Amino acid sequence: IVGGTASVRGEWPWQVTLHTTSPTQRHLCGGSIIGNQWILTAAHCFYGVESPKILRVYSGILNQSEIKEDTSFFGVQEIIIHDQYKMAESGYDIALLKLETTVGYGDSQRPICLPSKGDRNVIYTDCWVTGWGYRKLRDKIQNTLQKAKIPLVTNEECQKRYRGHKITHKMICAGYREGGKDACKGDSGGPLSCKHNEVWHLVGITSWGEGCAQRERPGVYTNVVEYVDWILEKTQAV
Ligand SMILES: COC(=O)Nc1ccc2c(c1)NC(=O)CCCC[C@H](NC(=O)/C=C/c1cc(Cl)ccc1-n1cnnn1)c1nc-2c[nH]1
Repeated sequence: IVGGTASVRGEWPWQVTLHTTSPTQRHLCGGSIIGNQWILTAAHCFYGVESPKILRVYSGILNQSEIKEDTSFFGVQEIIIHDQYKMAESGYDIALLKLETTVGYGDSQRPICLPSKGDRNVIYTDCWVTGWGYRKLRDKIQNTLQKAKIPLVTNEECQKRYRGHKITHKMICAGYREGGKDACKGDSGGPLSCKHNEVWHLVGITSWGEGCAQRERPGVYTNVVEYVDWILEKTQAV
């Protein structure tokens, strides 16, 4: 996260750190708890991930230093990538992790509500991007979870900012015209959380941008409201 500040413990209890174990253990991506055995994240996080056996989901983490060999995690039973996914820049950048065991909800770990299909028209004015990602292009994963408040950008304005790309309504953009605050390397897969009527909603999934926090280059997020039926298809299968 660029231009962000340290989160407080329990502030974003749906935020997870997804680690890979191959060749050595390290943070791979962010993710969000959306159900008691479900993590919503970005499809591009699994580039070159041949098996769910190398994945570890850690919830209730503020500091990466809380994670050692003796730290409990959730194993991943299954990786579900959207069928239409090709690359982050073309959209459908969404995946679900079915966990091997159930998350016990509490003040340190609980789900974030999915946006309502009826609320596709609501204007979100209190949106925050969170993660342990870089503070600038050439940096390192941060110990403490960071947060940055960022305004949503219309599809029309985002399309003007990305000449040569096709910014669809299945993407949602966020950033200041002047730049300064954004997601960066290591934040992808994490949430873009917006508070509306005292309830937090998972509005976006950190996906891509041209550089980090650049002037007139908003961050591009998967527009979660457009995938609510796909999520229910995969999580509520009979
Ligand atoms: C010690 O552990 C370690 O260093 N781990 C570690 C470090 C870095 C990584 C990573 C793991 N994950 C990946 O490479 C897979 C995942 C690969 C893509 C991922 N993309 C982002 O996270 C976000 C991009 C992004 C999103 C928005 Cl909204 C705006 C600007 C963006 N950027 C443009 N340029 N940079 N960012 C990434 N992640 C990493 C490097 N790239």
